[PDB]
Amino acid sequence: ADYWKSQPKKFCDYCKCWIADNRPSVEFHERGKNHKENVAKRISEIKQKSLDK
RNA sequence: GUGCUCGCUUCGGCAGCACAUAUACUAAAAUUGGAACGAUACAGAGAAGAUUAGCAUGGCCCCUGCGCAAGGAUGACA
Repeated sequence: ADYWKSQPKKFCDYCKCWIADNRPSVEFHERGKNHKENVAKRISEIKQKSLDK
């Protein structure tokens, strides 16, 4: 009925997802098992690609 | 198994004869695995432009100053 305003949204490139820009959602996404798995896979991929390079 | 052979043979039996002709995912049981968008937990504006303030540039019209080029009209006795 008046000026709509959207909450900020943060892209997670480790998890290839979207979450909310606020303390609780970002903090909960940090402690997710999927987030840790994606971070570990990203680190492993970085090291493997550097070795192949 | 039933019934029959003028069979051996006795009613205790035997040999042969006619009919019977090929079912089943076959299964009662064996085990260890991988598992929600269902709940709770979090977030939740779950549909808007992703803006407005100056100055300078660019266009048009005058005015003023300097330079370049080409010129017009005029003025001056002893």
